Amino acid sequence: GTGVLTKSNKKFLPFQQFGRDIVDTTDAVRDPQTLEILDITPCSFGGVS
Amino acid sequence: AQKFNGLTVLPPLLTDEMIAQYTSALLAGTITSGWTFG
Repeated sequence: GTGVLTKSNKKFLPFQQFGRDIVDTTDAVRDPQTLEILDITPCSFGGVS
Repeated sequence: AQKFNGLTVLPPLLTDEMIAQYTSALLAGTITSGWTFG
């Protein structure tokens, strides 16, 4: 995907590699080498008038 | 999913303060001048 990765304040169980919100989109991943949990923020977008 | 996937919510043109000001004007008009300001 595409996004901005930041340090997460979420606590994942050791099994879980990524998470999802109520609308089933991905919003967090576990780095496969360091096991740190990172939040994914979509890159800014919007309309232009 | 701050703005989901291309779905943007737009603000109203009249803010809550501006609507409150219209309501205040309507109340002041009715209370001090009754039916004549309409």
